[PDB]
Amino acid sequence: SDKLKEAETRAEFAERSVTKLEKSIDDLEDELYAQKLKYKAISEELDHALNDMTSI
Amino acid sequence: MDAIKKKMQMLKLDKENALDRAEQAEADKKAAEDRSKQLEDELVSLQKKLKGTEDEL
Repeated sequence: SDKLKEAETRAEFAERSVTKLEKSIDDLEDELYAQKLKYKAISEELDHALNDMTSI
Repeated sequence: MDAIKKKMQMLKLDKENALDRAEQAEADKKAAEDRSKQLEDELVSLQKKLKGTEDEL
């Protein structure tokens, strides 16, 4: 019974670590996706300005 | 990127060239009305002589 309690404690520790890392990954994931959205926006717009060079 | 920089330069230079061209064209305009006015002057004088010549003839 004592060994079962120790193993259960360690398993619960690991599982809480799992959940916390998953939440951190979620936050990072959202930030990276928004970053790339605005990156592609600014890149397209620099290209549009270059198109302006073509129109000139 | 850098091309847009060249753009700043070429667009400004072309704008200043256009400004100078407009100023020179206006100056030549004014000079041309000056010459038109002087030509009118001698034409009027010679016509005023011509009238009396017509009468005496």
